[PDB]
Amino acid sequence: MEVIELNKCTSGQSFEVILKPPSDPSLEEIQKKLEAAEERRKYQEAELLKHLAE
Amino acid sequence: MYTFVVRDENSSVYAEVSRLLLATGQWKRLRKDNPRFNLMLGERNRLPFGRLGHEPGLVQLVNYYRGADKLCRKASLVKLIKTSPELSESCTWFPESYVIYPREVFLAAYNRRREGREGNVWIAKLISSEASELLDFIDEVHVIQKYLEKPLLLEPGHRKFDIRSWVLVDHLYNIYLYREGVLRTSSEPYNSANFQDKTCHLTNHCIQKNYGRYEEGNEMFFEEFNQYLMDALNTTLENSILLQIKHIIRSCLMCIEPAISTKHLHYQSFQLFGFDFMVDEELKVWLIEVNGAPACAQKLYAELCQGIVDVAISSVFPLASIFIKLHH
Amino acid sequence: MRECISIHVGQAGVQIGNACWELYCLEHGIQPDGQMPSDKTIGGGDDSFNTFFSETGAGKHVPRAVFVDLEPTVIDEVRTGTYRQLFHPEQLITGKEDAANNYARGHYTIGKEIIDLVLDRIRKLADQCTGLQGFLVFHSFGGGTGSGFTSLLMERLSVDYGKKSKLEFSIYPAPQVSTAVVEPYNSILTTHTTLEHSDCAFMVDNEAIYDICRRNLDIERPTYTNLNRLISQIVSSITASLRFDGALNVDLTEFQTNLVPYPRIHFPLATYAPVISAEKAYHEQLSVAEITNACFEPANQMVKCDPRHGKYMACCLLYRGDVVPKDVNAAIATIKTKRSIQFVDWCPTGFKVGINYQPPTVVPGGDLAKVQRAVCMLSNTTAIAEAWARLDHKFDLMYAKRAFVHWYVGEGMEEGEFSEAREDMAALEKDYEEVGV
Amino acid sequence: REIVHIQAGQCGNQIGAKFWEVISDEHGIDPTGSYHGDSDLQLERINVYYNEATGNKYVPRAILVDLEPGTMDSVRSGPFGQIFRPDNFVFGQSGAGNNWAKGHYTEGAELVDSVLDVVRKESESCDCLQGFQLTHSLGGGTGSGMGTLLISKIREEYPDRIMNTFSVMPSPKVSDTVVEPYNATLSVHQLVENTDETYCIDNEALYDICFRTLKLTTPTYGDLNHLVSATMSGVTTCLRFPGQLNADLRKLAVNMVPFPRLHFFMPGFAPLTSRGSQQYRALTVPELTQQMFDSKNMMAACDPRHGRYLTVAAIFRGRMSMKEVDEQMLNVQNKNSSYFVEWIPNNVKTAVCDIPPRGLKMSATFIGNSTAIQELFKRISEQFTAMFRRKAFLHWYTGEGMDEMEFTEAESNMNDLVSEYQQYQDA
Ligand SMILES: Nc1nc2c(ncn2[C@@H]2O[C@H](COP(=O)(O)OP(=O)(O)OP(=O)(O)O)[C@@H](O)[C@H]2O)c(=O)[nH]1
Ligand SMILES: Nc1ncnc2c1ncn2[C@@H]1O[C@H](COP(=O)(O)OP(=O)(O)CP(=O)(O)O)[C@@H](O)[C@H]1O
Ligand SMILES: Nc1nc2c(ncn2[C@@H]2O[C@H](COP(=O)(O)OP(=O)(O)O)[C@@H](O)[C@H]2O)c(=O)[nH]1
Ligand SMILES: COc1ccc2c(c1)NC(=O)CN2c1nc(Cl)nc2ccoc12
Ligand SMILES: [Ca+2]
Ligand SMILES: [Mg+2]
Ligand SMILES: [Mg+2]
Ligand SMILES: [Mg+2]
Repeated sequence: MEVIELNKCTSGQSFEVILKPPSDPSLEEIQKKLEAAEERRKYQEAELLKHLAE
Repeated sequence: MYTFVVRDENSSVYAEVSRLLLATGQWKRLRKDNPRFNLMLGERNRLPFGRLGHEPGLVQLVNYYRGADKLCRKASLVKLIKTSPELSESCTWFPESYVIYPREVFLAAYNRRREGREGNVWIAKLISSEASELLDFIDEVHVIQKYLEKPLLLEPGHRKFDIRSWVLVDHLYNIYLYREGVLRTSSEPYNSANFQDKTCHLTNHCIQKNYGRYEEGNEMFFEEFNQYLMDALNTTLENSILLQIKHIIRSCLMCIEPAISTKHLHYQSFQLFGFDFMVDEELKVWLIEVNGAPACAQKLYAELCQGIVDVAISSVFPLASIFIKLHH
Repeated sequence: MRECISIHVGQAGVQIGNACWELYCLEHGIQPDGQMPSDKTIGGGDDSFNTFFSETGAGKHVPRAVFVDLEPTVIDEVRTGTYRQLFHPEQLITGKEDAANNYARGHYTIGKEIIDLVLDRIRKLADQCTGLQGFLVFHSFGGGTGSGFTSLLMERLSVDYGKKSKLEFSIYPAPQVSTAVVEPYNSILTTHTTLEHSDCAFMVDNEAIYDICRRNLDIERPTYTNLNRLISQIVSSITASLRFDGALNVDLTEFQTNLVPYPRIHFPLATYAPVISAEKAYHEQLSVAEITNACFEPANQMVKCDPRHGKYMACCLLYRGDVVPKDVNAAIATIKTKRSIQFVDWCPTGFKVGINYQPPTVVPGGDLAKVQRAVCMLSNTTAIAEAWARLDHKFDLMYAKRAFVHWYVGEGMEEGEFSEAREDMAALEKDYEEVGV
Repeated sequence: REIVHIQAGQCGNQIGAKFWEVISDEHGIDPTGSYHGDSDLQLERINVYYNEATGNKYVPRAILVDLEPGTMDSVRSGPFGQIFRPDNFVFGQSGAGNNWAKGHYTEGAELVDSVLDVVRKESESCDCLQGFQLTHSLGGGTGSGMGTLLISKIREEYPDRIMNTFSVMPSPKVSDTVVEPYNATLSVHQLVENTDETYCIDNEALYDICFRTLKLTTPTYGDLNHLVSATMSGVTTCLRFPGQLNADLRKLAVNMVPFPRLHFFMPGFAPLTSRGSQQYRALTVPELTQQMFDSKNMMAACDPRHGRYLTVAAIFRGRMSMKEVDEQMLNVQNKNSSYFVEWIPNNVKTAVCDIPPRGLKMSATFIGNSTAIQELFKRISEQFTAMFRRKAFLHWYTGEGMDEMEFTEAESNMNDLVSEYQQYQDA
């Protein structure tokens, strides 16, 4: 067991033990998809009010 | 009632366990994809162990041990025995085996095998001599193993055989050995002159399709085989063979226990194993392989499957011995 | 010193934030009014706790936290609670109607109204930071706000703070305490949208916290208060290195470096021990080896799974209490011989240890007993993919019939986003199997 | 999160007046609107159903609609009649004569605009309106015909609010006229399209419960409304009281309705009790759970074993072990998992409230979205066709401007609803 990078202080200490070595969308695109969903909501509500108008 | 599901219709063993469970009147079978089960007789390939033990109000149990394939595949069994200190490279009951990918470590043993001028017959899975012939067969993953040239031959017949022992490991990791074994014999006399003709070497029930000459179905059970050992060799099955078998079964399972045990898991596991042994000319037992989904013999289906329900299922789900417990 | 801003979204996020900040104040000696008598640098300073707390001239220590919920009743309990003076009113944000357990309602419909307001309040805290390193996001997978609005917030934070790390504390859904039947939908949808915007995510299965409270605290029907006090202890152990002096995990970047080799596989499994009941009259205190050995029992993990049938990529041990390096290495030597610990071949087999001498702080009157030493293990094991398997299976059963999909499409979402998110999860499950099998 | 209550017609106002009597007592409000209670759980969500007026008075957010003054005068003279805001009384004079056409197209059309004025006045004072709940029968004229006319017009003015209804289904066992299958089929057509949640309260089930179970030889409408007001109190428990499940009308619809047209719930209640007769043994939690799933406690005459449960919601009221509730609820799901669809995981959610209903120490209310509800609509489609194949009694409707084609369209849409429920019973 190799104990490396041992650092000590008043609060505590830390170290590493080794046992074996190895063998975004932009703001424009966000605003577009948020408004594309609102358009699909508006369309579904329009088709509802048109149906209720008939 | 208790509930269970069946995800392997091809299982002859647990088909009889379904009938036995249903006959109690306290077990209701559900559909394959119903998650509200107590017991799962699961599939052999890609069993969803990750979805077990997450249903509130249901103690779940499955008839397979996750990770036990390390012991039930020929390639994995060799690697486990060679690397585990519990068994170690100098394991006296496992034949020399090497994993070959379609080498250098194997050629050294074969080259000294030619140097020693001793038997250099190796099996790969199919039986060959010398060396390089077997490799071309593999290319056209396999394991090569030392073929036991001096096996115990039953008389009359001069016949080869293998021994199958059925072992049950319950949810507490108790190791149970069915008192009834079977000898899958070869109806053809053993010929060591040529191995291309393998009807007398491969003792499998399917290879035998001279079949049926000495006992029904080429199956010699322990009652008759024990009497033969007394008459012919002045010994018993318990002393000459069965002690080594119980030692091998216990050694293999205790090795992989920390990796497969479900002692503190959210679900529980049991599993039936099929150990295949090879007895040589000096009454020494050799482990050929372990089987994860083994079939039984028709004579023993009714008794063994009844014991699986009693010891593995009813122990966790009680209702309203044929096993030898290997202690550890 | 570099500052961290915490963000709590939805009911699960806000109530867990209350538990963590209550615990932080007890650990740093800060009172409900924000006064810290031990702090001798009045009105400023760059100590380690200033990572999580700002300072006013009057001596108040204000958390660098913002609470957001699309509905007011949970945050209203914060505005009038024991720590009402701790927070400024501008960092507590509420709407009027919630997402109704609907991801698409929280992401598109209601989320669009309030996203610009939250980012401004977040900007207010960030302008007080001489060197922001990133954010800690607390939310649930199953909630309509916790899933929907978080994914929208995580998208925008990558835009306005492209150089900042972002860590998640997520509540994996469990039917024993879940409130909605569509939580598998919300879970997959938010994980797909957030996967590329999070650098390290600590999942917490409520099923695991529930059974731990039943098993080790003797509580027959644990409540959110019970769960959240235990969760805050784990979260406190994880963040303790940011709030205290040390050399391990001193910034958010070090969490990704020490725990996340592959960006997508960034879900470390957290294991914590010991959990001891305060009602237990007689208790034999556990040693270093006993509590380190407990880190490899699945019954102590934040997610129930079997690490023996996976492969490790990283492993940290965070000790709190009377621990010394000699006892740790002695414990690791025994455990390596008795347990299946397989590392991936392209990684060194080893542990990064951090020790804090101050024993775990327990809230007065809580369910947890005071112990002499405790440990939280952070291990990036492929076995955590079992939770994705469970989650995707429930997703597949419902979506095959298109059950409840009309509620999401009616909010402006497209049915294709379902299968798009599920395809990403199918890739994530495949990456785990590549690395671990 | 306010809810606007509407009661239309004779049945709508009689079960509606009884509903307000029952929940006012549960919240500690007297017939004069003064709160004289003891616990503060009674007032924490009191604004969902009540407006706070001058002098700390509570006015029900209720609107009373009828085309006759008869029943609505009985309500104003009733025990709790003075609690209702007098401006919310909107009534005509001619009545509807058990005629869907009079309520929907002619007589009700004259009055529907003044009702919507009171609706609008109550909605404008709302901090955040969840939606509406309507109480009505489907067999009469006002509550059936005008009720669905209101729902259509409320959905036009508040398209993003939840429409919930308590709908009483007609039965020849408790029949006023022969045209009830006509009015019900025309009304169910409207409910399938313009509501989010409908509680199917079958008068046949209420009669069988009063006859077979409660041992009442000749039940009255007062005996039937006792079961209704107890069920209505139980299903609205999680909306009126605080708990781990703090719910609104939208969350209930999101979690109970996997497909928009399949939103007709089987209400259930346990223990079944009759008026003026109190039983003294409190039920154990296993008994509450056993009875609430028993068909004999269902308020819709459908055999739940003839179908499968899509979603189930349950409420337990009283002081009891919530652990024992979880075990028993899981015990029902695990011993009868064939009657719960497997393609909706964990489709049974249970909620507990500490306040029990009046006269009981423990109670259990059941809300089931089962495909067995098709039996109710099949029953009404048979009684419809028996008359319509001969065009019998159709002159009452064609005299008000209706065409035979509108009846054919309603008959077809209901048969489509039945076959749609059958689609998920086989899956
Ligand atoms: N551990 C824990 N889990 C919680 C808590 N509150 C809710 N949950 C879980 O989170 C899921 C529901 O998410 P919520 O946070 O309640 O929903 P939300 O974020 O407010 O979203 P909406 O209510 O739909 O607007 C369920 O699985 C709950 O079990 C909590 O305080 N602690
Ligand atoms: N090392 C060896 N030496 C001698 N004979 C061997 C041998 N290995 C195998 N055999 C013979 O070959 C037969 C088949 O070998 P093997 O057991 O590997 O195949 P298999 O897996 O199809 C049988 P099962 O699956 O039922 O256990 C054995 O029954 C035995 O008779
Ligand atoms: N359960 C119940 N059903 C009723 C009541 N009054 C009428 N009904 C039923 O409703 C139908 C008549 O509807 P009704 O309300 O009188 O018509 P409307 O006043 O014109 O809207 C018949 O099928 C009755 O069985 C009542 O008080 N309780
Ligand atoms: C199928 O799973 C469900 C079912 C029902 C609900 C929920 C999930 N979750 C909610 O928030 C609303 N809801 C509920 N609503 C209301 Cl008024 N009473 C109850 C009683 C139990 O559940 C309730
Ligand atoms: Ca300071
Ligand atoms: Mg084999
Ligand atoms: Mg919420
Ligand atoms: Mg009438």
